[PDB]
Parts: sequence; C-alpha cells; structure tokens
Amino acid sequence: AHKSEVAHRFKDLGEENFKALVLIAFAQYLQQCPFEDHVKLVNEVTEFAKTCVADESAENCDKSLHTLFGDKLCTVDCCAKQEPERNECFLQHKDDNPNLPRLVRPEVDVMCTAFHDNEETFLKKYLYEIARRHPYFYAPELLFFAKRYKAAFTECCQAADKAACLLPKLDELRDEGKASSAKQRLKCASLQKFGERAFKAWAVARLSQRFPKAEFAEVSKLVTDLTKVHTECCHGDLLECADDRADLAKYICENQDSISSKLKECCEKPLLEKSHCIAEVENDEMPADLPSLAADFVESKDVCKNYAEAKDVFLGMFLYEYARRHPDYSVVLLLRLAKTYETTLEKCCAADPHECYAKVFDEFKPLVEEPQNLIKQNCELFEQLGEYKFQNALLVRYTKKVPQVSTPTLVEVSRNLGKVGSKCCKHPEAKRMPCAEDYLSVVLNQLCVLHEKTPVSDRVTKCCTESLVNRRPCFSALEVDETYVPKEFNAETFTFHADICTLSEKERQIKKQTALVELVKHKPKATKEQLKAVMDDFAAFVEKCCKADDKETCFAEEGKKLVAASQAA
Repeated sequence: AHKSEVAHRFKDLGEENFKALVLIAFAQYLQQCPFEDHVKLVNEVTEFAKTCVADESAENCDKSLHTLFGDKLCTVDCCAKQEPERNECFLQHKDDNPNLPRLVRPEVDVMCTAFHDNEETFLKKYLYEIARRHPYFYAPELLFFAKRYKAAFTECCQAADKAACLLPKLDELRDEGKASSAKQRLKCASLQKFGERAFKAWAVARLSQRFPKAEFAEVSKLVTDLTKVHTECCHGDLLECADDRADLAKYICENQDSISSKLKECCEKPLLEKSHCIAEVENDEMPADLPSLAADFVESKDVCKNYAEAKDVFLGMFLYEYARRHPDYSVVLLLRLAKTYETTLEKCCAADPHECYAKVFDEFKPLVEEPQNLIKQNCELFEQLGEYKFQNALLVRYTKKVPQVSTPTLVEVSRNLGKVGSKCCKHPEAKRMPCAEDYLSVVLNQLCVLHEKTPVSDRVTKCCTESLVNRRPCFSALEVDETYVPKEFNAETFTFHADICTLSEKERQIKKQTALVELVKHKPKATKEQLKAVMDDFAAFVEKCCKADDKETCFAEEGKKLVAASQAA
C-alpha cells in the first residue's frame, strides 16, 4: 500500500541515502544552482517527507515526486511549465559539459580541516560537485563513491603523512568516477535515443555472457528488472532507481544457485558494495555440453513460423544462447550478429526458405573478423608505442576523420581511446574483444554526446545517430575528410607561455596534444614525418625557452619564429 510515494521511498531507502539521492537529483536537474540553495531545498523535502511518514494522508503527501521536487527547484523556463512537461524540460537541460570552474583540490591540511569541521557538509559538497558535472552519474553508485570518499578522509586525516595516504586513493576515486560516469552515460543514451528494445537486447547479451548457467526465463526476469532500474535512473527518478536496484541485488543474492557460482562473496558485502560487486562480477564458467545453435535456429524447418509467431522471444532466445556461448565476443558484436540473424530471416522467409536460412551463420564471419583484426593491429601498435604515443597516433587518426570537432573534445576523446591499450591489450586474448570494443563504445558515446551539444561534423552526427551497435565500425571506417577547409594559424592556435614549464606531466601532455590537433587541422593531409618535424620543432622550442634566462620573452619571439617555420613546413 503506497498511499504516499515520498514516504514509501523514505522508508525503503533510509534517511541518509534518501537525502543524498535528493541532493544528487537537484544538482543534476539544476547544475548551475549554488550548493547552499540546494542543501536548503533538500532539508525542506526531508522534513516534509517525515510528516508524510508520520501520516500518509497528510496534506500534499499524495503528490508525485516530480511535482514535489520540481516545486522546490522552482522556488529558486522549466519553472513556467506544468508537471508532465516540466520534468521533461529539466531532464533535457542536462549539460554534459557545463560551463563550471575546474574543481581544484586545496592542500591536504585545508581539506582535512574542512572535513573535521563538518563531515556531513564536506560529503554533501562532494556529492553536489560530482553530480552537477556528471548529470547522468548512476545515482546509487555515487552513494558508494561517497562512502569510499569519506572512508579515505576518516583514515588518512589521522595518519602521520596525510598526503601520502590520501592522494592516491582520491586520484583513484576521481579516475574511477569519470569511468563510471561515462559507462552510465552510454546506458542513458541507449535508452533515450534508441529505446527500450535496444537496451533490453544489450542487457540480454551482457547478462547471458556473465550468467551462462542461468535459464532463459531467469535471464529475462533479470533483464526486465535491470531495464527498469536504468530507465528510472536515466529519467531522473533517482529514489525509485536506487530502491529497485537494491531489490534486484536482493533477488539475485537470494537466487545465486540458479544464476552464477561467482556471486558468493559479492552477496556477503553491505548494501552499496554488494550492488557495485554484482555489476562487475566475472563471467561464470559456461556449461560444458552446450548444443550447436544450428539445430533450433538454422536447420529446423520451423524457423520462419517461430520467428513470425513469437518474434521477440525467438530472437531473445537466439541472443541468449549465442551470447552465453561467446564470452569472447563484445556485447556490440553479439548485437550485430543478432541483427544479422533477424534480417536474414526477414529476407529468407519471404523467398526455398529452408535452403536460404541454412547459410545464415556464414554471414557472421566478416562481422567477427573485423573487430578481431582491429584489436590485433592496434594492440600491436600499442605494444611498440606505449599509452602516450598511442594516444598521439589515435589523436591524429581521429582528427583527420572528423576535423570539424572541437579541439578539447578531440583531445579528451582520443586520450580516452588510447587508454584502451593499457586497459585491454594486456589481458589474455579471450577477454580482449569485450574489454576493448565495449570500452570503445563508451568513449565514442562520449564523442557523440559532447558533439551533439554543438554539432559541427556531419559524419559524427551520421555515425552517432544511425545505429548504436554499429557506431564503432562506422567511426573505424572513416578515412581522411577531404572536404574540410584547413585552418589558418591564428593567435589562439599557438603562442605558448612560460606556465608550460612547470605543468604536471599530464597537463604538459594535454597541451602538446592540443597543439598536435591544431596543426592536423592546419594540414589534414600531412604525413607522419611532416607532423613529427613540426612537433619536434615545437618541442625544441619549449625546452629552449623553459631553460632560457628570460622566459616569456623567449616564448614571444621564438614563438613567432615557430609558427612561421610551421606554416612553411
């Protein structure tokens, strides 16, 4: 009996997780609102929520969570709209690249002092700042990040060397957070742009790979519940999303016996760690005697009838049975193979159907080989180059493909592309295609959503809108764009300053990679040798001025000589 929905979620979630998730919701709905205004609205909804728990029939306790949350957000556009369209307004204002200050961390002493001052406020500020910069962050998972963040401060602020303790695990939480955010961003793009059916296929493939002993009926139930959780989170219904995720972890842990032998120690963890664990569990071992797919899906005389009479269950079963047998294939490849199976059946069943669809698996061969070769070639390139130089190679390659894309986006995307080598090439080859290609889908989706805000490349739009599961081959097949009009060297392109001499290795790299993008934009048809000449000359230029007696003056004078020697080469 859910008479009051805010009381229902408050009871299910507990006060602490309830008010954290309301804060996340508000910061993702209005990314530009100051922290103090948000905390004020959160405390008010929490106090009102308590009245509802005290009396579900009290005034306004029957209101939808959107009506209640939107009303408080509108106490500080969308606010002129009624609550079927007001929520859609808020959601659609979400900004993947908000114009917000770069979050710089102060000295370790200053942080530990602010933490000891008010631990609750310190943690709220962490939630607020991450959620406003990542408006699709998987909300229950952000609660896990905040728990680990607090634990790092609790422990390390009482150590002898507080920075030697604290900073490595903050940096790990920061990097892990941006990876988690990108992964969830792909789920939200899948659901919002390509619909529930696309996400459900994705979930069937992913869960069948991980839980290959599970029966189809079990996988389907898990897929239905998982789709509901992410539909809610991606639609900003964060309290429901977190509640249903906990129910799902509970269901899975109550049914390990029929799902996976690998869930044993995930299901012993506390609430948040348990759900985090299940979502990252290693694939279970597949059952030993699995029959060839050919019998039921290729060589039965009933394929066309079953495909016509029971299309969704039939193709779902095909994907389940194919994916559970192929932990070595990427998820997007399995979805490609499922689409190919479906299209071949549509053609064959309308034409000797039995002879036609007897050869369906023969079309899978080129689809399987293309990613295998892509990964083999790039992993050996990564072997001889290393992460940084591999990034440089991909940066040039992708700038040539889509030169209209903004330089910061090209730099961030390509650096993330390069990290696939350190992430996946080291793995044994069996796990290497799912590692590499499913991570590429996350990073290309970052390109898609960063570009969608300010569209400039027709080919990016084309690859991003045509077909989710074909995106990576789409981008891989692009060659150098001959229609781009090259950029002229201007003042913003170059002219370097003495601040470059003391940057972190990471910021030094980013600034050199930024310059690399710009001179590719200047001559998109430049060969590797020409790019290397100009970049070594820029390198020679940065070392001379950094160690000159008079920095900033060297940078101004030789900086003009550099752009002159670059536009000449």
